[PDB]
Amino acid sequence: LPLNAIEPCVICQTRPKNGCIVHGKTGHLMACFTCAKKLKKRNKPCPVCRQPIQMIVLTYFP
Amino acid sequence: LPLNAIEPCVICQTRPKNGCIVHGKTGHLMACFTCAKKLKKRNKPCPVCRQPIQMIVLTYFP
Ligand SMILES: [Cl-]
Ligand SMILES: [Cl-]
Ligand SMILES: [Cl-]
Ligand SMILES: [Zn+2]
Ligand SMILES: [Zn+2]
Ligand SMILES: [Zn+2]
Ligand SMILES: [Zn+2]
Repeated sequence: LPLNAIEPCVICQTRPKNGCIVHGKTGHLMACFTCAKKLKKRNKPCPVCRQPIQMIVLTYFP
Repeated sequence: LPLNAIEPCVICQTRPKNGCIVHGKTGHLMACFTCAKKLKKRNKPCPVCRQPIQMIVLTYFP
């Protein structure tokens, strides 16, 4: 089970990990929506795998 | 912060929550990839919001 999912965004260290960086059928979830959207807007790659960012998904945990 | 992110798949109660159900620019992450992919294969809606499932994203937590 992913025990690190409850830690804050690794970029701003303030908001929760709710900005999923999607590339193909995988995603890296380590940033908040705010931070992740700035990377997409700036045409930056995924911070952990450097693949292109297809979209940011605002991720809820029901 | 999403303290329920580290609980198991609400469907199979055995695998981790790594199957993000994506609809538009939002996602609900409460199931594993295995369970979520069965819903997408059967064209079932999102279990919590009933929107159509565009894709399942295999979600990693770096
Ligand atoms: Cl945010
Ligand atoms: Cl986007
Ligand atoms: Cl899919
Ligand atoms: Zn952030
Ligand atoms: Zn990535
Ligand atoms: Zn499951
Ligand atoms: Zn949903």
